[PDB]
Amino acid sequence: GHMNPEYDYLFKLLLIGDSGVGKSCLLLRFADDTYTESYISTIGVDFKIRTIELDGKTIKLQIWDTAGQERFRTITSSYYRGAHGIIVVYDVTDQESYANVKQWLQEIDRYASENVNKLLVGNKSDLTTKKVVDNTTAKEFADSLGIPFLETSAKNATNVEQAFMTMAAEIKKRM
Amino acid sequence: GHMKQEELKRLYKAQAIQRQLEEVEERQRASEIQGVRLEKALRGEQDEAQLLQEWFKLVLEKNKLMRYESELLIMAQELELEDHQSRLEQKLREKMLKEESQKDEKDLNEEQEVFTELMQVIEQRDKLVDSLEEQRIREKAED
Ligand SMILES: Nc1nc2c(ncn2[C@@H]2O[C@H](COP(=O)(O)OP(=O)(O)NP(=O)(O)O)[C@@H](O)[C@H]2O)c(=O)[nH]1
Ligand SMILES: [Mg+2]
Repeated sequence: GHMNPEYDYLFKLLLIGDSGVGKSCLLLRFADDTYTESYISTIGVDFKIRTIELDGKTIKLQIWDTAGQERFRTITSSYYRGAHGIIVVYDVTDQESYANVKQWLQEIDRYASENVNKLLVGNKSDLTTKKVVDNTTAKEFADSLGIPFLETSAKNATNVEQAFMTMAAEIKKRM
Repeated sequence: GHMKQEELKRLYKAQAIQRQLEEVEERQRASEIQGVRLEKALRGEQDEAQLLQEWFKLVLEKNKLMRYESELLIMAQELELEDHQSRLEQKLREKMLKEESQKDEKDLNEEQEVFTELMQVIEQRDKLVDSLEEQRIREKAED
């Protein structure tokens, strides 16, 4: 916590999506490189900070984690407006969470800035035998929207770093 | 488990900030003493060109120590907000595990209060990020 800041850009990111899809674990894996099997539902909101490097630019990411339960929708909606980028997370083993992605996209249109960047993430790719959302259908949806799409595992860390880097590069190009 | 490790890491890092701070304030104590010894010597109570070179370095050093102390104070503040947030969260999680039947009207009032303090601490952490950013923008504009 300096007086003279050694970063070039500050990007504010937001994680949204159904409860239990792994939003908090993705943040924990990215910001702290750890992982808990405990299901500790998020109370309203929280954020962590991680600094990254992109084309010679040092970029501070402020990443907001939100409760997915509908019950918290009023509380979490205040936080959409200031986001540079919003990541919508679903669970590849959970068909209904993918189904709800259309709803989460409408929450973004209602509450976020007009030009906010968006990224679609299917989490829990480690659960091989339990996967039910074909990445073909997810990818083809994302593409019809001009949205980038990635599958991740917060548990074994696959693609987690790449997900946030991809989001940051999209913002940088825009901003 | 996961929560204990996080607490341990937080505690070690507060402790280490505190250590650096303690050393800085000691060096500030010593530099101030050297400061009056130099004044006395220049005022006539070795070589005075040499004293002046010493006085010059003391001035630079007081500035260095000041900027170091101020950086550490901000870090310590940031860490206390995080520690405060964590205890609020655990206090709230515990109240919530209490089943609703035995839940007195004063319990509901305390949940609301703990929740309010938790969101305010989070808001203080966020405004600290926004303050740093403002400062970045100003320094860039000055230079
Ligand atoms: N196998 C596997 N389990 C995961 C993965 N990510 C999260 N989980 C598990 O799924 C559960 C939900 O985690 P969590 O991150 O809390 O979900 P959430 O989206 O934050 N929920 P909420 O919105 O209520 O706070 C936890 O038991 C967690 O360990 C993953 O990549 N693989
Ligand atoms: Mg969560």
